Amino acid sequence: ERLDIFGVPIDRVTMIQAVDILNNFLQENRLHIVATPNAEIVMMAQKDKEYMEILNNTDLNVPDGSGIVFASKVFKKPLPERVAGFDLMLEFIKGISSKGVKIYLLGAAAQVAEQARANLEKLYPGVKIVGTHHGYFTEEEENKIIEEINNKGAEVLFVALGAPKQEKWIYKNKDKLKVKIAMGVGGSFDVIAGKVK
Ligand SMILES: CC(=O)N[C@H]1[C@@H](OP(=O)(O)OP(=O)(O)OC[C@H]2O[C@@H](n3ccc(=O)[nH]c3=O)[C@H](O)[C@@H]2O)O[C@H](CO)[C@@H](O)[C@@H]1O
Repeated sequence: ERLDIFGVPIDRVTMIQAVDILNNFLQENRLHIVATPNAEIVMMAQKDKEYMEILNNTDLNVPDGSGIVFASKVFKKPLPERVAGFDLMLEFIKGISSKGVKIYLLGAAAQVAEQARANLEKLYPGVKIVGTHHGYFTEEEENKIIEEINNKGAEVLFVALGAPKQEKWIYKNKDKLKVKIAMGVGGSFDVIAGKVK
């Protein structure tokens, strides 16, 4: 059940339902692209044709913030509840930390993804974070990074490059990445590492 909020399909999910969908994606041997659009992303999509095509080709668009939920009141079946994409990422990580699911952290300025990894290992002990890399890489570094992601057998890839850059990166490389879930997480690395509020 999806809502066409100005071209952008938003899945009518609650935080519990969104986490169950991601856990089911881990059982399917194929790449699933996950996005968490907020009202600002919907406005960006209006001016960016490429981003709009990407948002209509993702496996799951979880709504982000109160804004998009307020705007959905125009529909016959509005969005069930306010869902924060940051909270979705931590709830998802909380569940798979005990199951030993391999995670890769790509994105943020130098050392932020290593600091986030350290903090995640303190919050959810047993989390398997197989690798990290900053999001200011060159094409030559990108080649080594995709090989590291695939060869380390990572199942979940969090891309912290900001929107639309993270979606555009995941989509450009969908045929190269051998992970089960690739999700754009924006500035969540700065928040987890403690760089930002
Ligand atoms: C409100 C919203 O949802 N969208 C904002 C944002 O999303 P978003 O808030 O995700 O964008 P930011 O650029 O502020 O977040 C980028 C994050 O990725 C990292 N980083 C950034 C760039 C890069 O090349 N590599 C990298 O690793 C940063 O260190 C940070 O952790 O996108 C645009 C920035 O272009 C803004 O105009 C939008 O208002």
